Amino acid sequence: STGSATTTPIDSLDDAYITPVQIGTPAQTLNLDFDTGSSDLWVFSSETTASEVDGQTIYTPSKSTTAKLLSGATWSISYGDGSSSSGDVYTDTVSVGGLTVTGQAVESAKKVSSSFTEDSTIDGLLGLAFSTLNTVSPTQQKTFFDNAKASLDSPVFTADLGYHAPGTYNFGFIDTTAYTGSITYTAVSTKQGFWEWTSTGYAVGSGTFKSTSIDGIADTGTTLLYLPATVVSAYWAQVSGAKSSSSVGGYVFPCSATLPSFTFGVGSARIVIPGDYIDFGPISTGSSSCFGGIQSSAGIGINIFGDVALKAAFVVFNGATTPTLGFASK
Ligand SMILES: C#CCN(C)Cc1nc([C@]2(O)CN[C@@H](c3nc(-c4ccc(F)cc4)no3)C2)cs1
Repeated sequence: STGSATTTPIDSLDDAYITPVQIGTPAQTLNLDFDTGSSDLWVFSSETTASEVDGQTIYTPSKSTTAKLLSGATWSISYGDGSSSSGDVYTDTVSVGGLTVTGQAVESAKKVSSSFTEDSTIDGLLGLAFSTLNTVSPTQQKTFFDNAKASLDSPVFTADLGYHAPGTYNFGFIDTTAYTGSITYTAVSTKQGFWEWTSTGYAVGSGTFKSTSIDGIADTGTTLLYLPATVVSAYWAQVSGAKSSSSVGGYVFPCSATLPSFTFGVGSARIVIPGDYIDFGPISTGSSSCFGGIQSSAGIGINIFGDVALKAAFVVFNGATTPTLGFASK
């Protein structure tokens, strides 16, 4: 089997991407944030505290003939930005782009933190990291991809995120028309439960390439590119007036600037992030200070190849027995 679904930016900044997902019978379509950095599929639901729901579409398990309470199971998760959610668990039929998993754990939110309430366009998350990170207790649950894997034509999914434009998540096949050149595959460590890999270095603009190992994760659920302070400083040093602002919480730059590109290494291959992808616009409406799309990972504890990096590439998440990540230009 295979599946193919379009993913769409939630706003003009590409802050996140949402993908329609069918849950239950008859189908209830919710727009979920596919997150290769976590492993819970959770949804706003008829159980979510009413004061914490503001415009989201909710899953109502009592209206699904295929829903079953996963008796006694609870879940509770926090994300890198400090957001969080928790609740109980149903199993139900879940379909993404024509690919169906029966008996998928659908984690129903009883509580969500303010950032989720405020994002009226995000009806929940669909985790695509390794199932070892799933938070369901006392019986840990598998991700949608893990459940689908044995039925897929190939044990892979691909992320083809757009820049201020829709893109595609495919399951079970590699669309050879979606990229240019070759896909360079690189080894993955699952030791932390992430799609963790080692980039071979970087370049700023038209500069020479610096060969240096950068361990990090491929995370579709993170907006920005978080890299070591040394790398980030070398990038922003090329932008007149750019500075790290403690009040803003990261690097800002004059909105009058044209940003240089940023290249990252994948083995002997290179992915070039255009400068425009690094511009997240005014820090507040009307401001002439713009927020940078490359930020320091210092204090996160991990480098994160988030959407800023991933949307410059066609990315293969190969979940074979020895997992790998593939990157191609596009
Ligand atoms: C700090 C620290 C140490 N480590 C836990 C950092 C990491 N953190 C992650 C993720 O939690 C998993 N992916 C990303 C994600 N964030 C969201 C999200 C958050 C709030 C919203 F309102 C909407 C979406 N969705 O996915 C971050 C991986 S490593």
